[PDB]
Amino acid sequence: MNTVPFTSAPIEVTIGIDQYSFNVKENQPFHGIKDIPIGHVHVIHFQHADNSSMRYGYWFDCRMGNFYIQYDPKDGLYKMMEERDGAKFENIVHNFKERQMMVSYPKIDEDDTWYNLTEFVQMDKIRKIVRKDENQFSYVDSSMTTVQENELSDPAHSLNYTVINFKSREAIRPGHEMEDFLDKSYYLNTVMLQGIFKNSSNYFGELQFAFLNAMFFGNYGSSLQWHAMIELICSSATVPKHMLDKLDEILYYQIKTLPEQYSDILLNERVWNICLYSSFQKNSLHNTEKIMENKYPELL
Amino acid sequence: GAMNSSNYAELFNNDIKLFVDDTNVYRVTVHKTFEGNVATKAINGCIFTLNPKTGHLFLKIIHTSVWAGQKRLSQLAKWKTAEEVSALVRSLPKEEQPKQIIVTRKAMLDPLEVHMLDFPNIAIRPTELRLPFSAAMSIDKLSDVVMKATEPQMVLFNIYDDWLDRISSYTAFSRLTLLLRALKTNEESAKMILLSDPTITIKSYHLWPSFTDEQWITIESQMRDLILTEYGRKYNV
Ligand SMILES: COc1cc(CN2[C@H](c3ccnc(OC)c3)N[C@@H](c3ccnc(OC)c3)[C@@H]2c2ccnc(OC)c2)ccn1
Repeated sequence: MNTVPFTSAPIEVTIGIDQYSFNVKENQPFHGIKDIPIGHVHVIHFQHADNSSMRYGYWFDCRMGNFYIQYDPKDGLYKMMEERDGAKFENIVHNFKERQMMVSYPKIDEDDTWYNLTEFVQMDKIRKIVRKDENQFSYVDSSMTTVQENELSDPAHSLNYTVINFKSREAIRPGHEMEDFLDKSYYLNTVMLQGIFKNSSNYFGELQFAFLNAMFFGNYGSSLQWHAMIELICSSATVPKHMLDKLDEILYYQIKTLPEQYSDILLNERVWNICLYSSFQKNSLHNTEKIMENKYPELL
Repeated sequence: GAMNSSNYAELFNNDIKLFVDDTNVYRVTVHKTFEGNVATKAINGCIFTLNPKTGHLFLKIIHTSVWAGQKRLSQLAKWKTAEEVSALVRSLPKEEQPKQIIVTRKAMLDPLEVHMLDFPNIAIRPTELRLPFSAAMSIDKLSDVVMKATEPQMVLFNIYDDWLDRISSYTAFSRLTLLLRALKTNEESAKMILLSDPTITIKSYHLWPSFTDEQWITIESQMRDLILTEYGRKYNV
């Protein structure tokens, strides 16, 4: 179990760690988060009490270094940083635990939610979507735009998701216009899985990362990407059977963890009714279908 | 954007554009089987592709053989239409290719867009207009060539005959739409109106009678009267 210490908490802020969040008052004695489970990526995010706009946060993996938070009063935000000096870090963390000023990552033992939401998410893949290679952690926020979004403006601050476009040459083979548009199996299986992603685990990882950026930051372009990767599978007649079963589990926990009062903007009516009720895979998402019906029967 | 009564005169500017109507591509009679079930029998169809500027009617004849052994034929018909329109554009020299294609039914948008992926600078547009192009098979010469075809064909018609020598594209288009609207609402009376006077004839390469300017006015008036009456009957007004 690892620790993300905080230098101080000078401004009133709602802090999140994965699917948990805590309210911290201006200059409240707060020096970080302990007992963070090793073996998964994590995200630590922020919403200032004064500006409900711009949620922001950092994706990180504690196996990849020692990381801490410090408020920057010039740039006006809580910044993640890496401590290279291991002994300086152990000592900061020990002093803060001894004075019991750290909150404990509050994992229920029976609960696999975070694992289920991040099963396929790798930090090495996050870092290729969020390009900033001088740091081992990745910044994301509400307003960042995606590469596809930027085609239709600052590239350093883009989310480099894989571009999916059903009405593109990449998606439609010459001579197979109707076939490839009504049955996206060749685009899913040959172009994306074999060509670009290499395997389904990387595909599932980007899909999972997109959903989480949409949920935690209200990032609209991540939400477009998530729905797009769902719809590409649902609109393929020919999907490996292991992928469909895993997709059903993935979507189930995403739908289970979503804030109930956010389903209006985060969930796209057309994609879901199509995937669940018209698509080739309308009958392969039993669990996802059951939780959507019992929880958002209005959407459908 | 979408084409409507506000941006109507755009059809007659000097940007090449085509209307595409797919209503008569897939045509069936419906009949009873020996066992008392219902089956369809297809007949020859056509894509109606019209330059509203010159009068060119690129009529692509859709032979019943294109449906043989195929399923979901009303959906295929839309893709076949898009395939044939795209092939036509490819066959044309660059300076003859349209800058816009306006489809009369929105279901054609995605099939055409997909088939035209190679022409990113051709705009594909729907329209809010209720154009009467479905009535094209009420034009005797066009119906005849479609029904007699024994193979796929493309026949180039001048749907304005020689009108542009005397009137503008705008006025020619309005005359065409008025004739087709009349044929669509009451084919019998519409055709009675056009052929009542045996002294008026149709030029061998032309679709409509040789009316003088004043006869066209009388005809155009008779066609309006027809279209209004039929409307009273329709609704009870
Ligand atoms: C591929 O196009 C064609 C066209 C036709 C032949 N058409 C037709 C046409 C007209 C009427 N009935 C038809 O009943 C088969 C076919 N359109 C003609 C035409 C008219 C105006 N501009 C035109 O183009 C700008 C064309 C032309 C034709 C044939 C015979 N006589 C003509 O006389 C001078 C002219 C036949 C076969 N192939």
